[PDB]
Amino acid sequence: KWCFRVCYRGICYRRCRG
Repeated sequence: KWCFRVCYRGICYRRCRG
């Protein structure tokens, strides 16, 4: 349910984990 910004080596995408 929690959606957060995920930055993977400069590549950021917003993912909802639950």
